[PDB]
Amino acid sequence: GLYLQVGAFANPDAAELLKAKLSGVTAAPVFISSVVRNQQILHRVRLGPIGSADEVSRTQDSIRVANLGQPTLVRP
Repeated sequence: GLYLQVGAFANPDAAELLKAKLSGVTAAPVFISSVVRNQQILHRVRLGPIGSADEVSRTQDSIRVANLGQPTLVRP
């Protein structure tokens, strides 16, 4: 499956907020993957697995319509 990342935040409330908003625009699973980067925690907001490239493109479109960020492909 294919995955998108929509934002990455130092503040977990901001990541959780984006996750909640994304649930209103896609049916794909939305999740936070938190990692240590540059001596801090980075909370990455991701969605997937998406079953096709065409669904990825339409999901990117929906995220932009909702003004929720710049969705980019990622490989966990």
